[PDB]
Amino acid sequence: RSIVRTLHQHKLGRASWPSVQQGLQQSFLHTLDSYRILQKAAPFDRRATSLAWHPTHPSTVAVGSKGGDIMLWNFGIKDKPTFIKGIGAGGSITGLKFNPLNTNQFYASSMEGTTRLQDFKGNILRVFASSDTINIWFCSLDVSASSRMVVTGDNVGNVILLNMDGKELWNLRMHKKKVTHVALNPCCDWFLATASVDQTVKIWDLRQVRGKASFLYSLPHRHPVNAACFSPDGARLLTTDQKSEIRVYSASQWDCPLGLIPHPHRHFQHLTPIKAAWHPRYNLIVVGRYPDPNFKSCTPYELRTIDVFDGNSGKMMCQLYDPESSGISSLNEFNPMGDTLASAMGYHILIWSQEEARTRK
Amino acid sequence: MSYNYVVTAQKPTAVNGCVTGHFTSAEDLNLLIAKNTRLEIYVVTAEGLRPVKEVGMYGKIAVMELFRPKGESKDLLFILTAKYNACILEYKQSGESIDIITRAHGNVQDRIGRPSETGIIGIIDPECRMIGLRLYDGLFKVIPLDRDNKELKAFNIRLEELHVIDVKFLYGCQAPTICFVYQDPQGRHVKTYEVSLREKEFNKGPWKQENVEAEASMVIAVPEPFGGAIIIGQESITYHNGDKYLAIAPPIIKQSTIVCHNRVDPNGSRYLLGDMEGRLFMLLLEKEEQMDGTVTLKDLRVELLGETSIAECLTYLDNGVVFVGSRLGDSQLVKLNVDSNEQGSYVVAMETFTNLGPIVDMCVVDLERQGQGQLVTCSGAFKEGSLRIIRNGKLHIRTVPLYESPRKICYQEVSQCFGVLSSRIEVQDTSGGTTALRPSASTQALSSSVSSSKLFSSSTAPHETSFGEEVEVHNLLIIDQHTFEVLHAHQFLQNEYALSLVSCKLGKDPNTYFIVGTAMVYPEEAEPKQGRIVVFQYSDGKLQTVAEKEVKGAVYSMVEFNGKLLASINSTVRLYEWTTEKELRTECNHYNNIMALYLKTKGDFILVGDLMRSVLLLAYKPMEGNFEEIARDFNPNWMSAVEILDDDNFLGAENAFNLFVCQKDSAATTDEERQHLQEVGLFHLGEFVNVFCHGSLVMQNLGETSTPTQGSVLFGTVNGMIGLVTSLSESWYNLLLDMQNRLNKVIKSVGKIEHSFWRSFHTERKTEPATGFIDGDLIESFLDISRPKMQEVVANLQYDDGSGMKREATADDLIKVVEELTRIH
Repeated sequence: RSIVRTLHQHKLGRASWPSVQQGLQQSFLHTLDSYRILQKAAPFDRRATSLAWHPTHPSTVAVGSKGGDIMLWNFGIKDKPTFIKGIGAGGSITGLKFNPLNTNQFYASSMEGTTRLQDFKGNILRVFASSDTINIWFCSLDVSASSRMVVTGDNVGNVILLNMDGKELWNLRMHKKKVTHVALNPCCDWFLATASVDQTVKIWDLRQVRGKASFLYSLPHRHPVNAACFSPDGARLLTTDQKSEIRVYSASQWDCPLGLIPHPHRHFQHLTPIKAAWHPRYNLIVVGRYPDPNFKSCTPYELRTIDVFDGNSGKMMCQLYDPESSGISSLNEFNPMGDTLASAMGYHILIWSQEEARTRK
Repeated sequence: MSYNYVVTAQKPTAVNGCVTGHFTSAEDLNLLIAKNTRLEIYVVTAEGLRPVKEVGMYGKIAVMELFRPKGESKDLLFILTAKYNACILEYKQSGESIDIITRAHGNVQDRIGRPSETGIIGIIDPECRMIGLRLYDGLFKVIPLDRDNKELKAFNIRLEELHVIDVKFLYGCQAPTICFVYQDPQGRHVKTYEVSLREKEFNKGPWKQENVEAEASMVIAVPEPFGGAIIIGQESITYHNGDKYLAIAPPIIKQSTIVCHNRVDPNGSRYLLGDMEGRLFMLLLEKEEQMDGTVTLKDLRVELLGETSIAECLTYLDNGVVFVGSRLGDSQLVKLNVDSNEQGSYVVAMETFTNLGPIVDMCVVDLERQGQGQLVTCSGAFKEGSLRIIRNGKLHIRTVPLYESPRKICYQEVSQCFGVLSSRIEVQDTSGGTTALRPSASTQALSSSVSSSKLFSSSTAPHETSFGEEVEVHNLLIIDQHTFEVLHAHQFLQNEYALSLVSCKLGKDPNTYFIVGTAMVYPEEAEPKQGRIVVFQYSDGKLQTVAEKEVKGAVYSMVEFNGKLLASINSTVRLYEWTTEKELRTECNHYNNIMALYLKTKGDFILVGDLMRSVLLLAYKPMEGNFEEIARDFNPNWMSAVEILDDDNFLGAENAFNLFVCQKDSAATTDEERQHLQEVGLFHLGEFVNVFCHGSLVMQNLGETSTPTQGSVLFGTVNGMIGLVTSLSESWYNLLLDMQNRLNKVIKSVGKIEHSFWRSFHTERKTEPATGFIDGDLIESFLDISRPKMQEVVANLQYDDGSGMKREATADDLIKVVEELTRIH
């Protein structure tokens, strides 16, 4: 629809903002087909399990491993990135988000059973909770700043909710088994999402409920769930299973779904579980693929690659692939800016940014 | 450190809405008009329009509907703002005092939801049993019109139909019943539902879903005696009522989309329809009697009455007179005659009302007197298009009709003329190329020069073109600064769009050139892959092509930069020098952009506005001949315009109708932190800014410094609003903020909207209070309240007059302050 004419029409007031968003979605996809040149790579030891972006800065990123080993890395700096090690055997970090206040801090959840807040120089500022008995540990974690709340999930079915200064008035059990992911809305403050191996995903109202499954809404599934992530706008919930499915539930009547995006991301023991994600400034979805000979493929060619779908339609729009990275992209995360992508594969960190330009004298 | 003051120089003139009724009294026929923050109330008279009231609202009016609940002697008014403030208002007049009473008010915002693509829709049941709103997809919001619903509480009903195009309540239903058109994978359909308040749910409608034309676009609910519903499309008109179906397909309507409707006859026998080409039709319903005394539809006919300005909205007024409310051109009052005139038209214009919008571009020129700046805008669009020349003394506006779309303007003093890009629509002829649909400036110029350029016509894989496609013909017009006559018109190649223009001198060359950026436009390309920079010289009454530069993309921007030319081509920024041999030569390039759309410069510094990477602060380095990335605003913002206030302050406007101001990080201790721009000012303006420019329209008070405000940046908007942004000291900022808070404690807000809420920065991503910007309109509103109200406003107010110690402020002190502020525009 040759954008510039539509931009002029929008300057005339003729064309509406969403039409512009649609055209520029098309443009971003068009240039995303030129990310194919893999810019950068970065290794370290045992598998990757959690990923996070420095929100304000584009080129800095944090990542958490299988062995409690955290890394913080900036691009275009060449100053040999920042590292911190851990026990290395049974201390698998599993949740990692920056501090909204002091970007040189980070929260963390560990297989050891200690929800902590800790600096990138090693000093532990505070432990927030603890199991105090092994075979019961934490798996998931997330944070909200507008309300200044922290939330974290277990391997048994109980979720914990803390304030930024302690003051725990929560820790009722919500599910029967492990809670893989859990998340808060950024544009509201007081409805919550949680996902579980019980084949159900539950939407809470953290201020009203106290009665051990006096919840707000419950959405079922056929299989377990590996992730339940909200939108930036707040009105669209994404849900991603373990066998072959993606579901989109809306603000309007959480129960029924709008659309199913079928795509295989099958679970496995030693593999890192897969986590679909939004793109912050469009209505896109980005996912990693894991072929399945039993899935009814529409395409005759089934390769492991990063797929990019549209949210409110159902079908795909782009596919990223690059040899020398024929591993399986467990984690994929875009920037909050919209100009960069990071991928965490087993024992590998990949950067897919846009390629060659012309030159100056 | 950045503290700003924003003020209206000319309020917006475009009409966003218009309705007729009996609102100010039962006997009067009133017309109420909405201009984006302003509500105008007129009485329709035999001679024209009588102004009765003008008010400002703290909000963008999105819905304006009159209604009369049972027991009310005259209509009430329902209004919804863009920030979802809902209110029911009543007009009250006694003597010379006119007041708008708040009968009901409330915030109907949902905590979550995506606002819909087809925008806000609001409808009222004909029996005033409820209000219905389409705000979010998947829901139909119902506000029961009980007198006790003073908080305007509402309930949501699920809609299975997610993409609603239009909806209306039907007549002749025992319960409120909606009929609406929606689109789904099976096609487009029309469906109805009864509305049950007890269940707060839909029940099965009185007639089944029907298929309609694939481009059915509007629904009209027909009053008794007809009943039923009209479905309006692009090529057909249909009527549905139970077992009744009646369709006509008059070819006359196919040429242009019908876009607005208003009921003319109280019994529904006639309606008027206006299209995007200004054609005005009458649609007539022929009656059929029935044995039981009921009336059914016999037939449908369409009758072309004539041509008007491109209508945003229509209202049949009285005495064969219609008001045509336009946003793209001047509004009008027109007369409808039963017999046609000499040219075959039944339409006669009675009155015209100025619309400056859309203001796509402008410049400032000392047209009449040195130091007395006037603004020259490219105004309007298609056959309504014009140039407008605005000066103060409230203001005088000269109009130069173009009858086509102007795009950009520059001034070239040495030739004493202006260059203006323009474009017109043409449609395919019978056997040949294309033919224009009307005369325009580019077809009525004094002289013309077609482009003989063949820079890439050779060695370029041609792209075919099919029949039926209309084409745009772009031109560069050379316009006399004194007479505004079309001195020359240079037409570019077929499918070549001229997009940008600058007049400037470069290097050591004493000639002055017109520089044009272009793009080859084809419908199916996701991005342009070809463009030119073209250097023209004007001499002997004609444009001569001096030089060209071919590029593999659209030349979105060009700017003169320290005797060099900076240009933005698709993903590249390139700096060219003008050589002694009259050629452009690359000095340096910067690549870290997606699309560099807006450019401004100041000294050796460069402000870059990105499509999606909002802004970048660069410095040119002459001793290295290259670019350095100085800093960036790391917050994403979809820009629409930018301006440099000074070396340290950077102005931005964004697509959510807000302004912001960025600064360098004063508290930066590292190069990394130094690289971060800080958004230090935020303001919900409520308008879409297309252009900033340095200049002023006030007579300059030579030796004007040592003043309450610093700097002057004007901006132009789609709605024709003109505004000024200026800087303030810290003390003045604190004073004005205190004053605004106190006024908000004293001023009665229509609909009970808090000023802080209205001016609060608001997007779908984040909500935060405003900072660093004063709303000068609010400040100026102090001067119109009574003196006791002023005294209360300034009661117990500590104030430092001039230079000295602080003391109690009197009303006259603030009158003096605000009067001084008013003279800056």
